[PDB]
Amino acid sequence: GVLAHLERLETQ
Amino acid sequence: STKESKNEKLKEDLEREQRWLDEQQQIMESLNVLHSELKNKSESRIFNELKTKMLNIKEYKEKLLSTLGEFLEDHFPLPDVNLITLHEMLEILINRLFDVPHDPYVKISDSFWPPYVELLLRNGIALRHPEDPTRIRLEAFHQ
Amino acid sequence: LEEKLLDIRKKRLQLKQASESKLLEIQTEKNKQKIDLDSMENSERIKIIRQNLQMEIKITTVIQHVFQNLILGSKVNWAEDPALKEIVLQLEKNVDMM
Amino acid sequence: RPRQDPHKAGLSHYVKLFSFYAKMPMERKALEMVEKCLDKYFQHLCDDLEVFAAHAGRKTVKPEDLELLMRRQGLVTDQVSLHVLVERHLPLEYRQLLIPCAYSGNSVFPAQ
Amino acid sequence: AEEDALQMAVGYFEKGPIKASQNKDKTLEKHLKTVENVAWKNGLASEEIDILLNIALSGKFGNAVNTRILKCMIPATVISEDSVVKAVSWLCVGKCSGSTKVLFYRWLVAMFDFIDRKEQINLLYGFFFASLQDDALCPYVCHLLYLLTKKENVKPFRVRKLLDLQAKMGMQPHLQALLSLYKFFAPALISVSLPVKKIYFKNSENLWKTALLAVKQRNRGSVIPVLNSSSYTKECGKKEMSLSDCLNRSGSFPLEQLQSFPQLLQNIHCLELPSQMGSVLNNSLLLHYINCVRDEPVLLRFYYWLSQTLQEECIWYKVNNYEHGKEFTNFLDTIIRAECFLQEGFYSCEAFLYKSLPLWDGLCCRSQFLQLVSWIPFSSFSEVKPLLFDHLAQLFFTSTIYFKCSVLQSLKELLQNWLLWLSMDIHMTTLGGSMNSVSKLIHYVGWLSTTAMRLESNNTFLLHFILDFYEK
Amino acid sequence: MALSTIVSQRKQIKRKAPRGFLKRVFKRKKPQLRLEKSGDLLVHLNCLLFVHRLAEESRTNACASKCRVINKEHVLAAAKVILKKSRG
Repeated sequence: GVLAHLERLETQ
Repeated sequence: STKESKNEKLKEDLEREQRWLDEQQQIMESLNVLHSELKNKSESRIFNELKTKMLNIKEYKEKLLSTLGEFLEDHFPLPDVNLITLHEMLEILINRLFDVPHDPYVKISDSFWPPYVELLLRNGIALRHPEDPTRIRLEAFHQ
Repeated sequence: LEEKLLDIRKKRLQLKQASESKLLEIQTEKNKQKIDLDSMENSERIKIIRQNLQMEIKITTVIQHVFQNLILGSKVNWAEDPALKEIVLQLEKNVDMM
Repeated sequence: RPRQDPHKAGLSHYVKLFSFYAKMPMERKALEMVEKCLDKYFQHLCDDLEVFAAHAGRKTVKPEDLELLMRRQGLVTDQVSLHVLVERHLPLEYRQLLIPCAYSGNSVFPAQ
Repeated sequence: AEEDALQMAVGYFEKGPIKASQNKDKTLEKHLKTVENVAWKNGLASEEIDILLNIALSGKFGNAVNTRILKCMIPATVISEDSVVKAVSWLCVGKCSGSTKVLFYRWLVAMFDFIDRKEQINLLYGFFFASLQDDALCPYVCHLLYLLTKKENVKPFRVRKLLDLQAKMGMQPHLQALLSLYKFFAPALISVSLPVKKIYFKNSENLWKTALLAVKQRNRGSVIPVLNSSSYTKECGKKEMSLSDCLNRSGSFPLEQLQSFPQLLQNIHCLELPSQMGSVLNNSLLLHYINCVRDEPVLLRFYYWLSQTLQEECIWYKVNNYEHGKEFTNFLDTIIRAECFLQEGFYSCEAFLYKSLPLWDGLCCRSQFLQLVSWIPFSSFSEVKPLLFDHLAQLFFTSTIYFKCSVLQSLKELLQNWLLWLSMDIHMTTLGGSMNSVSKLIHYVGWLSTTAMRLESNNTFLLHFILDFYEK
Repeated sequence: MALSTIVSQRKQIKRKAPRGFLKRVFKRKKPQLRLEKSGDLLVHLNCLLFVHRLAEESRTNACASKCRVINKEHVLAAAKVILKKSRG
């Protein structure tokens, strides 16, 4: 989803 | 990248929603058909039903008892002090079980010769008293 | 994709809204039909026939089991005689559901 | 390559029955003890059966001799007969051979 | 070809044994060879099954000949029920030996599903249950009863029989399985707690495994409670039988029989509710039922259970327990997947949001939390503002840009859900007081967007989400 | 569990009796006599009763002598009375 993608972009 | 992820999720959700819509349409159609069928369709009748039920039960019990008597007569004749038949012993056991519910044990007599008692004990019809084997009872099949 | 999903969800919501009231009225009608017939319980002739029904059911069950055990222990071939086959096939079935 | 003599193979059944009836953990040193007690009991049983058959006046061993022995042992009485113990402790395949039963037109087996 | 030879062989089987001409015994052995060959290549028909079974179980050809007839019994077609009835009668005669009885029982267990009718087989439950006295046939008969057992067959005297058998023999797996089944069918008579799934019935491949595969290739062409029936306290204290079952009325539908969609369609109006409502959370057939129920006791039970579970399983509320971790995330994912269906949200989630929001940091379960925020029932903006939106803005104005994009997506989804639920009410507070709430929400999110654009120094990554919201 | 200690059998072995072993024992002990058709079954029953008596006596002797595991002296003292009681 979009929220999981934002999360994985935040982790990096 | 975010737009690609959004499109993928949208396609997946579209497929899932389509399947759910199909299933819900089926359920609604079935429920409407059932409601229509149900909408399309006095102690005297209750008493008549109870009476015919009792009559059927009595007829079945009478037929079964007659058949059991015929079987016990043609298969187990009088054996050659005198000994009574197995039918009399079974009737005595049933009477003692039904009249006295808390004390259905019967003391073994000379008329009850070891063959028939052993047959009844082996076929699970009768049971010895846990404390003295001289008293036997009938198995409570209705309970 | 969103244009399609909107109409799909709208149709789903309409179906849910209809089925809710449909099932509600069905359930309330069934309960109204069941409770009065359950709580009628007239004591003019039913309280005397119910005990007779119970006693006959118990006696018939006992006789059924006794006959089954006797036929089992007698060591006889019942499949050859159809008259006894009908009995041994009718013995196992229940009595109250007749 | 296991090797088991028939004596131990026969006694293992009663040893396992003892272990099951004990309902308690048992040391391994008691197995040979139980086996020796079983051997002594079998010897005494054979001697008692021999002397009872000799006193009876016949060379063969009949069930009445074993009934008399069990009565002297305190296990069998007039009220609690051998049939009760057979029904309590033995399966159906042995009860069909020991206790007489009638069926199918007063046909009694065994003949008693 | 050889089919006439097969007919002659079965006719000779019908004649009987031979006394003097023992070379005709080798001729019938050649006949058995032909029967084995035809049973291996294509099988046997249904017309000779009854005859061969009756001949094998009659006891005229000896054990050495009857031992292989059951082995070569390959049901290429469906098996009739009268043949099995005659076989059971021949077993009840008593002329057979032990090995042939064991073989017949193993064959009946292996070829159980190949029979067309199974009601007259269940009508002979007593003859199968009575054979449990023999210690040689105990496991196979137990395995057969484990398949032939129904609800009308469990009776107290059979329970006592099983109890005395267990007392005489001990802990046997083939008995433990049957006792567990009897407890499942009658919990008010037997109490059993089995320890562990271990192998109870032996999975010994039968002699017809190469024949099983042949007939298959021929026929080619815990946080959440467990699912259990209602508590046995229903009709616990009863003096007499009710008037309903005396007249054989509808009643109800069992829960274990509900396994497919048509079974739910046929019995949607009458269903058995579980003992614990939480088990409904992971069952689609029960979700379809609770989609349109609107009952007060069920809602109260589900609310209490879900509220207690969310309160005890949280990571930052009322306890410092990070040991849960992915378990809470999976539970929230299941809740979100369930509330996407039913097109509405639960009140327990709203209460948990109102309780645990001031203590949230914004990084633990951002995705699941913000997805749960989207499923908030429609209410006035002035009442729902101080409980949710104040804390949301306080966490929004001091976080990173990804948190801003996430809360913008969540607000867009919330607005979409509110509009979807409001669009259906006009077809049925008036609309004048309802449009003011969404107007205030739009103005609030516009103020948020303006302040965020001023803070983040005009980043296009946020303007994209702002324009995505204004598109809707 | 140590190899010296054996836990009680939760499940009992099949109730089949070793008739051949009893026949061979009775033949090798007293070959001059002949046993009847089913005397071995009565011998097996007597052995079962003897083993039950010995088991209960050893159990009570072990539980009364401050022991949770049956030892050698317990079954020894039990046999010293059971063997004398079993003869007659």
